[PDB]
Amino acid sequence: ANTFLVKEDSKNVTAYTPFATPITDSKSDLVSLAQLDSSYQIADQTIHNTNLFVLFKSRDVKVKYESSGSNNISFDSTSQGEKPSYVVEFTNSTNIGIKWTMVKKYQLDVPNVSSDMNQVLKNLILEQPLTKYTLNSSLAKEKGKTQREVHLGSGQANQWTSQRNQHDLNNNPSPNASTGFKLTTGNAYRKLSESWPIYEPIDGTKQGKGKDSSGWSSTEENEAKNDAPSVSGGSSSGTFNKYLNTKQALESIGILFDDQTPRNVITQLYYASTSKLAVTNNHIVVMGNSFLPSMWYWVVERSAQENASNKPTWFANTNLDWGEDKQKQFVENQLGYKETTSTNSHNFHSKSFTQPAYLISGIDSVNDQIIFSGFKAGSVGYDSSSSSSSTKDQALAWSTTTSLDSKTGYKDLVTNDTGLNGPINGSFSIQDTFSFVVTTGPIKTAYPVKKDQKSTVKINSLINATPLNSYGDEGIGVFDALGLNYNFKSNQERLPSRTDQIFVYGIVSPNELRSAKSSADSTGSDTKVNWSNTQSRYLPVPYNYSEGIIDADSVTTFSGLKSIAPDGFANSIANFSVGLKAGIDPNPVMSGKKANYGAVVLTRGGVVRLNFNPGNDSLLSTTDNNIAPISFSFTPFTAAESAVDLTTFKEVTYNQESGLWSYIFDSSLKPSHDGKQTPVTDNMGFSVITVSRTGIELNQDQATTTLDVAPSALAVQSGIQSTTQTLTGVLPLSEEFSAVIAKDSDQNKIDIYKNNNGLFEIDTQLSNSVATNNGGLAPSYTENRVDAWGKVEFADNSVLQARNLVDKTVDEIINTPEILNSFFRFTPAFEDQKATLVATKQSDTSLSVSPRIQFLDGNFYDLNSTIAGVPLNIGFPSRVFAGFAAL
Ligand SMILES: [K+]
Repeated sequence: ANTFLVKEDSKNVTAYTPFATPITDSKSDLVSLAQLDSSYQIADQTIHNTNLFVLFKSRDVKVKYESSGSNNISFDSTSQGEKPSYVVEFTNSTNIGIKWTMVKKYQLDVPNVSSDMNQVLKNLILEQPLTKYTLNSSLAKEKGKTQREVHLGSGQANQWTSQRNQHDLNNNPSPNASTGFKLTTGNAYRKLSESWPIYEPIDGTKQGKGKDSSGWSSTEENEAKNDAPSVSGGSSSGTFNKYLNTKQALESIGILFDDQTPRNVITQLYYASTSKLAVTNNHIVVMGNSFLPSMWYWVVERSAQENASNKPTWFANTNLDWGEDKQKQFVENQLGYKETTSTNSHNFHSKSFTQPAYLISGIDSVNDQIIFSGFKAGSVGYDSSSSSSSTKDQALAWSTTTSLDSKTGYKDLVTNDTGLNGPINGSFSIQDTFSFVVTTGPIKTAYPVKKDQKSTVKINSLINATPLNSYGDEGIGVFDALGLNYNFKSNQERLPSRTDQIFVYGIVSPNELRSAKSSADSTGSDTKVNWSNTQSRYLPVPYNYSEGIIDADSVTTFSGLKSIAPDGFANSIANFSVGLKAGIDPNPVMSGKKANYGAVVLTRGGVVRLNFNPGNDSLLSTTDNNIAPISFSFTPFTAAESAVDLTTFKEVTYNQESGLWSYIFDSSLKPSHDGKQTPVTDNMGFSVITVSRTGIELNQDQATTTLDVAPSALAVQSGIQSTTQTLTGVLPLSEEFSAVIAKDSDQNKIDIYKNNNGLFEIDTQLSNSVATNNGGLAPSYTENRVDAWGKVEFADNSVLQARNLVDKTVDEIINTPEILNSFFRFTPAFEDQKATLVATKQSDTSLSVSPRIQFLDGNFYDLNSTIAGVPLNIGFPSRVFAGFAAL
């Protein structure tokens, strides 16, 4: 379509011409039209073929989780509350104008819960969501028991040197390795039926109740509410020495409320989960947002009969290729304890599920394939014992960061056994670092349950709110989180985690989508789905988003780590991803081969490129296992891109003519108030980041049918921005020009930005030109002005006699472009704007001509031009020339 769709608010979409004007009566309440009540809002939209697919979700939605029986997750059907999220297909039904009409409507039902699954769900606990205002110190949690305390007890590390071997701990040098972190202080953990609080502790090493939910409601919630009360008033607001109050930051990331109380976790998880949409020839796929963990995603068969309910597939049911199989195992071993003969000791690992949650970046389609990316949300076992048990109320988690004397090559670094089955890092003193070595047997690791616990014990599953597994407030955590563990000897090289800060991506075939649908619909037991064209990557937050890290040496940890993060987040430890988008490269490839395609996604401090081999629709690889997998490239932001508030992402578009992605950030999406309940004042304006491909791409000639270097991208805060206007929309008309529609009060105003060697700058004279449209749909045309149509001066009629063209015929002149171009002189308003003349015979002696002129979008327009079938009626002139012969 020749037009741009703009979400004007939560319900309405309006169609815009390339002249930044609305098509008259295009404005449409998609919610009303989808026959959904006014609690519903548009979450996401996409065009596929010609139709508009819209994902809708409800403010009134209520979900409950009941551990007994077995249809355990369901909607709360008393009051208003049976309000599932829908996807809708609309088609334009006029040839003139835009008249959307509904075609199909698909309901997104709650997930089936298998018996096995319900035994994990029973005791599943979830961290409160990370928020703009969450602090490094808010995240910090107190260190759990050491390796020897769990295994031996009261009985120091002199017993260690010889009792190692009888707990399967042979040659392990780290009796002082953390086994995880206390769940009795810190960010709240809650089960599916409880509700998270509006308060976050400032120092979670001291100030919150963690999972101690009873604790919270009879002591500590009272200290919070008194320290950090909501804005109502007459004003009131107190002191915030202990807790932030983030209710409004919670409202703004999609947490739902009954008055001042968040709804239950499972409800929050369902609302979040229905956030992004992608479409292929057979499927609709819906996945969650990048603010909360999603535990499931929907595959909807477009063939689905009207009033079906469509079912989500659990990710715990979705095995991915993590790159090597050992990468999968790191993750699964740390999910929870095994053998677990025990009694009620059910967690994700103990029941043979895989990683259960992701922080999804987003979701797209290229050619019947689906692309996703995301962060592994942290998940680990915790001891829920209730009697001693040394680990009681502790989470079980440890660094899995590669040892120093590992062979240096992606595969070697990745498969190295360090931390595979249990703890091993912490501090080590011979030129101090956090990582070591790896006589009569190899070094060994094992899970922090002691063998006399074996079957007394109760290890249940939790999920974090970020990509960290391990919150323990020791120094290894900071270096894990910030990509600071480095080796020696070679040209250095950096040591990966396999559990913290793991990015995941892939491309999913339609047969893959088909097993997932089948997994979701499975009778009785859990059936499973393998997605084989995926990878994983250790992707830490840049360390330059902190200050004052002590190395060469009392060590810096999460509770002392100082954030200078500029990207809108208080914290400098947790990664975040947004706005995954694919596109087809316009730059053609050798004629044997199929069109290249990529995706990009934003993370903290850089853009990630995803590279594909088309024509077999796989991740890109090279053969040498040593070089890192070539389907991922990371290019760090400069200062100006890092300055953008990532929490303000509004949308991302791709343009095929230009080969460029445009990320739109709208500051109006900032919460109303701070975590100190102060009003937020920099909520005005917007920012655009433009991402392009870099590098040598696949298949340009015989040299590049294979590659040992991954293609990359580059993001550039492009010069299009504002701290003053309220954005309606950005129309990327061409590489050389973008149009911005904004208000300074109640206006809509059009501004044109022009690209000057890679930097966009506003052009005031073009803006005034484009914006003077006199209420029509396009810029006016004035004879004496170099306006948006340039300027056209016609030759006088006496040119015919001078040039001896009177001897020619009308039809002869009319069939000679070259001659017609000599009847006018054009002056362009921008550098390569083109114009020609269209002729029309008027009589035997005479013709008329009328210019056809190129606009900022690169298209030609003339008298007969339409958009969405509606004539523009731009007033191009026409001029008669006469005195031609009839030979
Ligand atoms: K003009």
